[PDB]
Amino acid sequence: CAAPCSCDGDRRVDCSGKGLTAVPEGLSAFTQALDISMNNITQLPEDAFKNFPFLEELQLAGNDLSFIHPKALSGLKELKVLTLQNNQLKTVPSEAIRGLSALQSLRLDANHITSVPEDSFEGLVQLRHLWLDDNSLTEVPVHPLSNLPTLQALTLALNKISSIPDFAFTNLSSLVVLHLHNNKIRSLSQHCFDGLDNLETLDLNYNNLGEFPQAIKALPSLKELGFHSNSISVIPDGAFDGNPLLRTIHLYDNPLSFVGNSAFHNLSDLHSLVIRGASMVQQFPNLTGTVHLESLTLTGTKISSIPNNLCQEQKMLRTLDLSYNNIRDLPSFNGCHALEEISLQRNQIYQIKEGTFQGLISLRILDLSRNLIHEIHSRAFATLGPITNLDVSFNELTSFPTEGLNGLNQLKLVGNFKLKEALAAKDFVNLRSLSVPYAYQCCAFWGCIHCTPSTGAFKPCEYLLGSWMIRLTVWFIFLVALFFNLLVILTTFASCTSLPSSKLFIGLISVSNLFMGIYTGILTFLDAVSWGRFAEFGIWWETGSGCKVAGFLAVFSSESAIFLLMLATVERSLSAKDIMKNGKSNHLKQFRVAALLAFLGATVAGCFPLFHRGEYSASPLCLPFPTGETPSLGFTVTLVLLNSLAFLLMAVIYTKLYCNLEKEDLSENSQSSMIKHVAWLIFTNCIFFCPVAFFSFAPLITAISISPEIMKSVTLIFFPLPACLNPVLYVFFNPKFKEDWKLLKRRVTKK
Amino acid sequence: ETAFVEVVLFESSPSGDYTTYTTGLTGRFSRAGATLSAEGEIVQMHPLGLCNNNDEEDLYEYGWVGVVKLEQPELDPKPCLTVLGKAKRAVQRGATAVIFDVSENPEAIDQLNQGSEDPLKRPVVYVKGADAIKLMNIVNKQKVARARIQHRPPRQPTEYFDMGIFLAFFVVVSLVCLILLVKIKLKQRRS
Amino acid sequence: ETAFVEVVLFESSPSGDYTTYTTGLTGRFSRAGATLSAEGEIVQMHPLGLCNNNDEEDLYEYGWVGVVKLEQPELDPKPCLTVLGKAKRAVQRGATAVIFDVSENPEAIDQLNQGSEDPLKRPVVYVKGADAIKLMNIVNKQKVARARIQH
Amino acid sequence: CKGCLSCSKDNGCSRCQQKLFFFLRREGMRQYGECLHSCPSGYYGHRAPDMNRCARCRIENCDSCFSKDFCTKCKVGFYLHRGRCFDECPDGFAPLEETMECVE
Ligand SMILES: *[C@@H]1O[C@H](CO)[C@@H](O)[C@H](O)[C@H]1NC(C)=O
Ligand SMILES: *[C@@H]1O[C@H](CO)[C@@H](O)[C@H](O)[C@H]1NC(C)=O
Ligand SMILES: *[C@@H]1O[C@H](CO)[C@@H](O)[C@H](O)[C@H]1NC(C)=O
Ligand SMILES: *[C@@H]1O[C@H](CO)[C@@H](O)[C@H](O)[C@H]1NC(C)=O
Repeated sequence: CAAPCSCDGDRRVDCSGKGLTAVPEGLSAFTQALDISMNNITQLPEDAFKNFPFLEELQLAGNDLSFIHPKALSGLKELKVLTLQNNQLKTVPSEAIRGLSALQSLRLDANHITSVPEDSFEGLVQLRHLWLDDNSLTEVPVHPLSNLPTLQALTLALNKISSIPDFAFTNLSSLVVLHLHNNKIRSLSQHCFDGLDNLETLDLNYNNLGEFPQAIKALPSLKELGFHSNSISVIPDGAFDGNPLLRTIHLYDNPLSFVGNSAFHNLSDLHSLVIRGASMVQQFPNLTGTVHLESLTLTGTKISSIPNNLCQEQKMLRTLDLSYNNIRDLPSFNGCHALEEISLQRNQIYQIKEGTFQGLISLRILDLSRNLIHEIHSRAFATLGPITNLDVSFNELTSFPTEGLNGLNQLKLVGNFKLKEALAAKDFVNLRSLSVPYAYQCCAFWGCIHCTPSTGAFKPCEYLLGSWMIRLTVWFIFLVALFFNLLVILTTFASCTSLPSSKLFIGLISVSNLFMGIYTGILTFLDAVSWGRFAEFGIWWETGSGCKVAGFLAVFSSESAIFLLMLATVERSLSAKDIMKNGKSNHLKQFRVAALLAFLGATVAGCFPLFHRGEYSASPLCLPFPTGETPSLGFTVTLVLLNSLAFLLMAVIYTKLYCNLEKEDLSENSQSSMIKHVAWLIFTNCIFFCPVAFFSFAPLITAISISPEIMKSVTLIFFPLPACLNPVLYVFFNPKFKEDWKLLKRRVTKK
Repeated sequence: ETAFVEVVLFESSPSGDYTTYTTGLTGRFSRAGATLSAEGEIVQMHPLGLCNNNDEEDLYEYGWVGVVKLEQPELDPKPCLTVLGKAKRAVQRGATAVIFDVSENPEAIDQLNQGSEDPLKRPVVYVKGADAIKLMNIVNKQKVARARIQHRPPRQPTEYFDMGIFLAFFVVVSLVCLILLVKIKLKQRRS
Repeated sequence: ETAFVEVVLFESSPSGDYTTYTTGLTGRFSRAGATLSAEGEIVQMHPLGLCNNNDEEDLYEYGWVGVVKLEQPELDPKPCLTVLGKAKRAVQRGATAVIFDVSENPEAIDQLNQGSEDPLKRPVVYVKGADAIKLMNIVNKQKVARARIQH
Repeated sequence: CKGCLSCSKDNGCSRCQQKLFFFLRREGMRQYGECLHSCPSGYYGHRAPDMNRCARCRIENCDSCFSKDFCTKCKVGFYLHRGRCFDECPDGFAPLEETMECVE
C-alpha cells in the first residue's frame, strides 16, 4: 500500500485525485480493483499494467487520456470491468482491448469518439454491458457490434446518429436494453430491429421521427417503449400488434393529430394511457382487452360519448381524465369501484342524473367546472364516499343539492351567477375551503372556513350601515336635509315674482340636494328593514333595480349640485363685473338654459353606469366609488378628475373676483350677503369633497392601505354631509331668507 | 379560549405524493397551558404510562401531539400524578401539545383551569362530548394521523375602528354644537 | 401579515427527557399561501430538487417544513418551474410549510405576492437579511431542528 | 465545489461541468449538489444535453444498475438473469455460486 495510493485489506487500491501522470508502482501483486480516476495520466505507455496479473476492475475516468499503446493492456486476462469515460479518446482503441478475453463491462462515454474501426471489439466474447453515449458518432457501428453476440445492455444516446440501416442489430440476440435518446434519428428501416427477440426496453426520446416506427413489430418481448418529444403525428391501427407485453408507452410532447381507433386494443399489460392534443379523434378508443389500465387521459379531442362498458372493462382504473372534449351525456359509472379522481372540466355536460355517480365508493376528487350544467338531481351525490374536492364552478346552476356532502373539504361554485339561493351551513360539517358566486352566501358559514370572496366591510352580513353611531348620524343627516330642503324650496319658489339668477340658483341647488336626501332616506329605510338580516336582502338588492335607482339618484344629485355651483359662481362673477360694467345684467334666459344643460349632463352622467354591467353592483351602497375594479376605477377617476377640475376652476374664479373686489365695496351693498353665502357654500363643498376623492385615489397608490370599514364609514358620513349642510347656511345666515319667510307667512295668512 | 383541532390522514401514493383528509374538531384551551398553536404527529397514550419514571421505554421524537383519555376516579382511588403533573411529564417527554379527553372525568376541567402560577409553554387542550368520542375513534381506528391545533385569535380587532367611529360621531356632534352656539351668539348680537 | 418563525433544537438526555433551545426569526406571509400557523421538522431542499417528477427517491413523512434558498436568476437562465410551482410541488410532497430564502432573488417576493387565484392550503413564508443567514447557518450547522411558524 | 461551474456555500454546486453528473446528496437535514464522474452505488447516470443527473435504481433488489430497469449486480442471495434479481434461477437455468449469477 505504497503512498500516495490509499489501500485497504480487500486488495482494492484507490488513487483518485492524486495528480499522478503515470500508473502507480510498488502496489501489491494481488490487487483486484485499481482506481486511478481523476488523475492526470495523458498517455498509457506500453506494458504499463504488467505488474497486476490478478486485476479485475480498472477505472480511468477523468484522466484526459488521449493515446493508449496497443500493448498497454497486455496480460490483463482476468479484467472484468474497464471504464474509460470522460477522456480525450477520439477512436475506439480496438488494438489495445483485443486481449481482454474476459471483459464484461466497458465504458467509453463522454469521449470524442467519431469513428469505430470495422475490426473493433474483436475477442470481447464475454462482453455484457457497453457504454457509447455522449460521443460524436454519426452512424451505428453495425460490423463492430456484430462481434458481440453476448451483449445484453447497449447505450448510444446523445450522439449524432441520423438513421438506422436494415439489420443493424441482426446479431445481439441476447440484447435486453437499448438506449438511443437525444439523437437525430429521423428514418428507421423496416427491418432495422430484426434479431432483437429478447429486447425489453427501447429508448427513442428526443429524436426527429416523423412517421411511426413500423419496425418495432419485430420485438416480441418489448415492455417499455418511449418516443416522447418526437415529431410523430399519426399512430395507425395495429401499430403495437407485435408487442403484446407492453407496459408503458411514452408519447407525450408530440404533435399528435390522429390516433387509430384500434391502436391500443388488447395490450393486456398496459398500465397507463395518456394522449393529449389528438384533435382529429372523434370516437372513444377501442380498449377491449386492455383490462390493466390504472389511469386514462384523453384531452383536447373531439370525443362526444363515453362507452357504457368502460367501468366493466377497466376494473383497476384509478384516475380518469377526459377534459377538453365534446362530451354531452355521461354514462353510468357503476362498477368503477377503484376510481379515485375524475376530471371532466371544459366539456358540454348539461345535466347530472341520479344514477350518474352511483357506486363510486372510492371517489375522492371530482371536477365538473366550465360545463353547461343547468340541473343537478337532489340525490346525485347520495352514494359518494370520502369525496373531498368538488368543483362545479362556471356553470348554469340554479340550485345545489346537499345530501351526502358532509364529507367535503373543498367546494367551488364561483361563476354560477344564476345561483341566488343561500347554501345551508348544516350540511357541510367538514368543509374547510369554499368559493361562491356572491359573498353574501358566505355569511352563514362564518362563525365569527377560508371562503371566497371575503365578506368585507363593503359587503356586510348583519347590518348595512354598521355601527350605531354611523346609523344615528346618517338618520340625522337624512331628516335634516329633507326638512330643510323642503323649507328652502317652498320659500324660494312660493313667491310669484321675478326670480334673480342668485335666488333661482340657490333654489336649484336645493332641489338638486333633495335627491341626495332621498338617497340617504332610501339607505336608512333599507338598513332598518334589513336590520341584522342583511345577508338575505343583499343579493336581491344589488342585482335588482333598486341599487341601480339609488346609485343613479346619488350620482345625479352630486353632479348636478357641482355643476350648479359652477354656474352659480360664474354668474356671480359676471354680475360683479356687470355691476360697474353696464349696471344691468340680461342673461336670465341664457342662465336658465345653461342650468337645464347642466341638469341634463348630470342625468346622462348618472345614466352612464346603467349601460355598463356591474358598475353599480360593487357595493350595496350603490356608489361607483369602488373597493377596486378595472372599469369602475376608470369611471370614478374620470368623474373625480372632472370634479376636481371644476373645483379648481371655481376657486380661481373666486380668487380673481376677490382680487378685483374693493374692500370698501362690501360695506352696505346687498350682493355682499349673497357673495358671502356663495363663498361659504363653495368652502364647505370643496372641503367635504376631499376625503372621497383621496380614498378613490388611494388604490392607485400601493404604498398606502386602508381597511374597508374606514372608507365605508367616511363615505357614509361625508358624501351626503354637504347635503344637510348646504341649506343650513342659507336658512340661518342669509338675511334675505328672513324677508322671504315673512312674505311667505303673509301669503299663508292671507290665504 | 376556543381551540380548533384538525386531524389529518395521510395516504402515500406510489408516485411519492401525499393525499390528505382533514376532520374538524373543537376543544378549549385550558388555563394550565399557553394559548398558542401546535402541530405534530398524534400519539395515543395511556394515563398510567406517565406513572413510570423509566423513560427509556418511551423515547419518542420531539414534537408529538399527545392524546390522553381519562377515566372514572372510582377505579383510580389514588392517582399517583395529578392531571397537571401528567401534562408536565408529557411535555417533558417532548410533546408539543397535550389533548385531554375529560368526558369521563369532568373534574379535570376545573383541575386544569384552577388558579395556578405555573403555566406550561406548550398548549394544553381538553375536549369532551361527541368531539372527544370522534377524536378517540380516529386515533384508535386510523394508524397514523397529524393534529393541527390552531389558536384562532378572537373576533376581528374592531378596537381602533370603533375608536375612529366614535371620533367621527364626536366630530359631528361638536360641529352641530358649534353651529348652534354660533347661531345663538349671532342672534344675541343682532338683538 | 408578518410571520414569527421559531427554531427549536433537541438533545435527548439519557434519562429520556428533552431540553430545548429556541431561536427567533422574522418572515412575511406570502400571498401564495394561507396565513395559518404551521410546525414541523426543518428539511432543506435544493431548488433543483423540486424539478424531478420521480418522487420515489425522497418519500418524506408528512409535516416537514421545507427550507429552499433561491439562487440568483442569471445562474438559472431557464427554470423548470416558477417559485409558486416549486412551493406547490413541495406541498404535494407532504410539506406542511415552505420557507424561501430570497436574499439572492429579490424578485421572488414579486412573483409570490403577485395576484394568484389559486392560493395554497399551507403557509408560504419568505425571509431575507440577517434572519435568512441565521436560519441558513442553523440549517447547515445543527443536525436536526424544528420550526414553529406563528401568526 | 469540486468540478463545479457555479457554487454556493448553502446549496453546494448548482451547475456541474459539461460532461459530469449532478447528484443531490442528502446529509440528514442538509441537502446540496455534487458533481461526480460516475453515479454512486444505487444510481444510474442519465446523459442529457442540458445537464446529466443521477437517478435512483428503481429496480428492486439491486445494488448497481445500468439503467432504470436493468441491474448489473444484486445483493447477496440473489441471482443475475437478464438484468433481473431472482432468489432462484428459473427453469432451464442453473445457479452459479462462485460469482453469484444464473448460468446455463
Ligand atoms: C497533466 O500533464 C500535462 C502533460 O505533462 C501537463 O501539461 C498538465 O499541466 C498536467 N495537468 C495537471 C497537473 O493538472
Ligand atoms: C450475425 O447474423 C448474420 C445473419 O444471420 C449471420 O450470418 C452472422 O454469422 C451472425 N454473426 C455472428 C457473429 O453471430
Ligand atoms: C374493437 O376491438 C375488438 C377486439 O379486437 C374487435 O372485435 C371489434 O371489431 C373492434 N371494434 C371496432 C368498432 O373497431
Ligand atoms: C388478443 O390477442 C390474442 C392472441 O394473442 C387473442 O386471443 C385475443 O382475442 C386478442 N384480444 C383482443 C381484445 O383483441
